[PDB]
Amino acid sequence: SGRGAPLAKVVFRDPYKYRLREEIFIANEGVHTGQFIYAGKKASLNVGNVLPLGSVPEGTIVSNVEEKPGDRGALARASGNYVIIIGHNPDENKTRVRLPSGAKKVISSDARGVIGVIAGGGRVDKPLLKAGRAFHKYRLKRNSWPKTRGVAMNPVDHPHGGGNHQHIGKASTISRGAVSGQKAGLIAARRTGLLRGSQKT
Amino acid sequence: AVGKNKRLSKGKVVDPFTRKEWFDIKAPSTFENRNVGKTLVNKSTGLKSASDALKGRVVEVCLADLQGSEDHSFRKIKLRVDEVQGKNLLTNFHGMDFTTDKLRSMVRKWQTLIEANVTVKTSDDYVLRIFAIAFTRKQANQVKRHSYAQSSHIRAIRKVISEILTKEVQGSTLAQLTSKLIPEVINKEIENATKDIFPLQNIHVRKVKLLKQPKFDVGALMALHG
Amino acid sequence: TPVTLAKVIKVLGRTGSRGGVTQVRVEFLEDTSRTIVRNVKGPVRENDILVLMESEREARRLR
Amino acid sequence: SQVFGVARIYASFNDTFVHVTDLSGKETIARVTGGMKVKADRDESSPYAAMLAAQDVAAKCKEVGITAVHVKIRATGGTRTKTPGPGGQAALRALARSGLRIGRIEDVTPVPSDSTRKKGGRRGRRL
Amino acid sequence: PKKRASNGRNKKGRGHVKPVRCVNCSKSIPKDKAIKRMAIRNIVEAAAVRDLSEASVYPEYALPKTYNKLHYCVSCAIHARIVRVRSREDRKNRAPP
Amino acid sequence: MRAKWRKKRTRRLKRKRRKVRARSK
RNA sequence: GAUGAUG
RNA sequence: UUGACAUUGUGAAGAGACGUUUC
RNA sequence: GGUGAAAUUCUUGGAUUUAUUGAAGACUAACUACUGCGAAAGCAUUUGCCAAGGACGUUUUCAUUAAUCAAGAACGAAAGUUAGGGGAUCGAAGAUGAUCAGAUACCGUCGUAGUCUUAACCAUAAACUAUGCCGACUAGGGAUCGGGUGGUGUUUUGACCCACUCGGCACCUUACGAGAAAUCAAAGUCUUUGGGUUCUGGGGGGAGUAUGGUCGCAAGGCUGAAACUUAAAGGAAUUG
Repeated sequence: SGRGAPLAKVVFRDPYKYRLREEIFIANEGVHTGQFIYAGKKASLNVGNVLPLGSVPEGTIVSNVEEKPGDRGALARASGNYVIIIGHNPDENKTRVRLPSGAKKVISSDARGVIGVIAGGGRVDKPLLKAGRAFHKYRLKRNSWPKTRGVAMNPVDHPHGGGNHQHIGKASTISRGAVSGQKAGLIAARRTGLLRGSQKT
Repeated sequence: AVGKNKRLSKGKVVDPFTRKEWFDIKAPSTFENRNVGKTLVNKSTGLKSASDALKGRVVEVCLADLQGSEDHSFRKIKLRVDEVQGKNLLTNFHGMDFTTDKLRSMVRKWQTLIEANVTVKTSDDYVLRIFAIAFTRKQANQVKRHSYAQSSHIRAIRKVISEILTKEVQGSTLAQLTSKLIPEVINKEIENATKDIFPLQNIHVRKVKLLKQPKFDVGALMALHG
Repeated sequence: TPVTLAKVIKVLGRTGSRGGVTQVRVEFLEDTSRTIVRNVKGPVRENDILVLMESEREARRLR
Repeated sequence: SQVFGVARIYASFNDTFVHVTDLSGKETIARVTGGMKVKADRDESSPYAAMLAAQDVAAKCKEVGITAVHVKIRATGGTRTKTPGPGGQAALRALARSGLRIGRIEDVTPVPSDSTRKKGGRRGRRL
Repeated sequence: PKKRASNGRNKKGRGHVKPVRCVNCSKSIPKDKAIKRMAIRNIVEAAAVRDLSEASVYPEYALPKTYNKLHYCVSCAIHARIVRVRSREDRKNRAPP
Repeated sequence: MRAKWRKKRTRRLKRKRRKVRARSK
């Protein structure tokens, strides 16, 4: 509930006493029930396996990458998302990875990941036709819907409120140093307007 | 122009050659002439050091000048500074390439051009990309005025070349590859194997460039200089 | 500055939009067996001697 | 016997570079262009400006200690002309007559295989 | 009327021929229609061959050469005097000069 | 005038007859 | 390969 | 938000001032 | 740096030029031609995979199953449209420097949409050979691409060389013939007019316009008049 991607329940075998231990993964595309999932420094390069980043070749696509070895997954957990592996630095024990946002990090080779992409992709390309479908989406997320516009409020309620016409009155761009109660609008904006041109990354 | 400058600076001298010394570049033992020239560098002041700038700078040198005859004048070699011992610099092979004039003279019209390339690793863990070039030649007594080859031929000639290059580059070390390049041995192997497909001319190993080097071991470099 | 002398050995033709610039080849008196081609401004024949203010400027042709 | 550098003549239209370096390319011995010998923009690429520029390189290389220089001649290249400008031959001539020995000569224009699009449009420079 | 049987180009048995750019004005013209010349020259002009021999460190050094193939559009081929208007009977001739 | 530009003019003219007449629909 | 409208 | 002082120790280099040392 | 000459512009806070290394997208040079393939539009780096096709060889097989077509259908350059990705170069718009009587143009510098890719539309071009398709017949010469036959030809099965043949892209000479001429081996075998078949035209304008259908998200595509005006518009050659 409240999550676009499906989960997967994988049960391994406790290596120190006789019992079974169940673990919640996030399903990658193509993972089906009855499949065997191998996790370790010496597992193979198949979709669904949990390998360290230093143990996979360049160009691999992984998901649920942990940003320090032992955090149990941090970096690609939304539907349809993944991470690419650009390079290795054997001297420093560090790997270069491209994130879903276009950023580039350097994270330890010992950190883990799962091979593939998150299931449930393509979700945000079907319009919500109705206000009632947005109602039920957020009914299992949190209280953030509907949204009233500040410029329709009174001056007691918001920096934008008030006036014989509905208008901001001052630049909507707000200094990063602004204190709480002042930060409404665009915070620490490097530019503004319709984005024309190349990414300019 | 001399008198056209508008602003000298965005705001409102010593002779640099008094603080440099010369070094002596030395080729590896694969080549007859061990001396190739000299180069400058700033002295080893406190916040710098000569070796930190000498390391990793590349010098291109004619192969004829390394063997003793201007016949080989159409092939060049690249050497890379790896260690600075005393006042001379030691270098190791880095690649090879023809001269632009030599290559362009070979490319005449009324003949088909065949090229091939192959990525392989020598027995001492170097990775290389070797390039090859051939041409179709008129047969003696030929009346027809062009010497094109059918694409069936070109596919076979390109396949024979590819296997000779892999076979000859692996098993041999990089030094052993250099010793095969100078006598132009491979160009004679290709000729013998491509006879029954099509006659050819201007068969050459056009260039070779390194792609990845094994972790630097001092022993390797000293072996080729002592 | 020094000045060098040379001797016309052939008159090649005429140039300039209006013909007032003859073209000559010369042989330097000292250090002979060096020849240069350059332009001249008045009537000229073979065996004439020309005073060249700068020696090493070979002269272009308008055609 | 001989101390060798490398001389790079970039003979474009609109200017001509003559600048010598060490055999490794990283350190420069002297750099002087035709433009810093003439007063008018149109004469920068002229043979005479190339000749004066090369005579200063030879003067400086003598005192730094270079007694010979190889040569690499260049044009703009790429999508551009690929033909040497008016002043390339003058610089090469001037180095030879200044007392500097000449080694090898090579043309090092960048040739593009097949390349990105060329300036000017589909109908060219209409002039 | 029809001025030429070749339509001013060498295209028979093909639909399309990829374009090329002129070396002066950058105007696009199909390869088969462009005027093509192969220019080759010594790297050192005739006047300078002697002085370069004296300076040559090596004895008996063979002069390199420059090779380039040049493509002209019809307008820039007329102007540079590479081709010229030709009489009717003389237009049919194909042979070089 | 040139045939191409006359054709264009008639097109930019039809586009206007096509919308003024849309006011009565 | 600077400029040059009209009767 | 930035500087200084305390929490605050231990071994190396480069430079510097009238052996000790501060960047 | 740029030009015919310049200016805007970038540069002592290090530009242009030189060396070493790295990233991104596009493109496929020279070899490249009166050469190849495809229904046309179109197709050019290597290798592997999937299906397809012409010509040739054939003492295989079927036996009229065929030619050309209103309606109906698939594909269809560039630009253009909708939604993701990519976005390096070039660059409708736009912004600027110069030229000029003006210059909202040509020229110099920036630069959005576009240019590239996936899914889905569009249905146009000097889409040209301005030349419909199938068939038979009529003149001379040589070169080239693919297949086959003979020459144990000659250098080392292959590559060449001579003759011959089928199918192609074309080319040189000539007028039995055709045409108003330019020119044409088809545009010939048509007043000595008939091999089969499909499509289009009827002086120049108004007009590929208005109107009604129909197709498209839209730009638009297909179908498509009349009133009225007019003695000439036009094709190929000839002397100035």
